[PDB]
Amino acid sequence: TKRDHNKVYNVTLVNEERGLNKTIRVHADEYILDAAEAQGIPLPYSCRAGACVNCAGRIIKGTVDQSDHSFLKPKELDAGFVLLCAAYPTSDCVISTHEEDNLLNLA
Ligand code: FES
Repeated sequence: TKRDHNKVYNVTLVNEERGLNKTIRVHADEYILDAAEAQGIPLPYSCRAGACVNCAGRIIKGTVDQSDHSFLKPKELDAGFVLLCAAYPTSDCVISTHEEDNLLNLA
């Protein structure tokens, strides 16, 4: 899938419990975690391969593409959950971080 590098989105990472609210620039062909790391923002992660839930976030605003290989169900995707290690922005976004436990609780 061709994703264009010079297309750049404003990705606001938010965590109310922790008082996090930081907006970074993320290229269309870059995973959100990898951008946050390049720009000095630590986010939770474990496998970094799309194959766990440790890096889970949840979309508040906008859109993302979750990589096909990611181990998220369509139901979970439809609920707004994202694995940031393996997701590309497709719009200016607001995403709440540290959403592992809420993903695990999704019925
Ligand atoms: S860190 Fe395992 S899915 Fe992202």
